[PDB]
Amino acid sequence: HHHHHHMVHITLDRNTANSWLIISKDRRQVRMGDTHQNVSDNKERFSNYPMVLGAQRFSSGKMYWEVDVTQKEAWDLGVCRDSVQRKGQFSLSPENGFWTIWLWQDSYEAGTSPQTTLHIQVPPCQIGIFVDYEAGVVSFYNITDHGSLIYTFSECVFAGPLRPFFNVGFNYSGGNAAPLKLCPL
Ligand SMILES: COC(=O)[C@@H]1C[C@@H](O)CN1C(=O)c1ccco1
Repeated sequence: HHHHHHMVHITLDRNTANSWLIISKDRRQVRMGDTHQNVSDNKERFSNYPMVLGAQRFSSGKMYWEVDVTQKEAWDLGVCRDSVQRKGQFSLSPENGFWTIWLWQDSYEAGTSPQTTLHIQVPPCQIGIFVDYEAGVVSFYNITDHGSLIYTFSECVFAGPLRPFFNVGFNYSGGNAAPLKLCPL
């Protein structure tokens, strides 16, 4: 792809994080802690899952960023509406305001309803995410495999400002402690 020139500098919003997450000083990395991280509760925090939003809000234009997923067993990545539900149980779908892909149990899937199987020959260590607000497109790229396309959501109905979306996943296995990292431009 040739989307690299739309690169944006994403930082994580500490106030939206699940209370078990640990965000680095530079706000560019996030991992699952082994306990509650001693923060107060607020209406922004994702309560049920290890999720956090980017600070940046997008309502126009073309945006591109990259995320490092090295050695993780499970994660979700993409964008979501600013007004997504924070509390309780929900599914990641465009009807609920999410445009996402994930890794789970050794398979990659796009967060459609129902979910769509992805076809990845080279397990990615870094993911590229491209949003074209006006066109209604969210695309995912395999940086490890020379930028090959993973998935395109088209005909997106954003219906609001968008935020970068992250889920570091649970670590029930002891094999999913590694962080998500925003990669340098
Ligand atoms: C890009 O490849 C990966 O991230 C793979 C996917 C999954 O099989 C876990 N994994 C590891 O490499 C890993 C987990 C713990 C130590 O290494």
